[PDB]
Amino acid sequence: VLVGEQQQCQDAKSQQKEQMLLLEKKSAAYSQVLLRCLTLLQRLLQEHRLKTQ
Amino acid sequence: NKDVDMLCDTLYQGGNQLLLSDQELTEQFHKVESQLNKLNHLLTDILADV
Repeated sequence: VLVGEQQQCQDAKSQQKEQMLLLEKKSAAYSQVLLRCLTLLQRLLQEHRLKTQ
Repeated sequence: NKDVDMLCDTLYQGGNQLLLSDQELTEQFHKVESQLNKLNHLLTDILADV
């Protein structure tokens, strides 16, 4: 019973690292998507609307 | 994300289709063209009569 208790106790602490890395990498992926959106929107405003139009 | 949001809001201006041209300026061009067409129709009628 206490071996099972210790194993289930240590499982969450060993688990949490990979979700930390997962949220970190998806957080960086969000930054990449936002950078691409910023580039496309500045292309739409400056090149397509501000100067040419 | 906020930058993307008001950039999208500024470029769309409430329309699903993109608005590169100034919309009220665009309809000003359209009404100038339509009134010019009406004046041209009257002028061509007068030319035909002459």
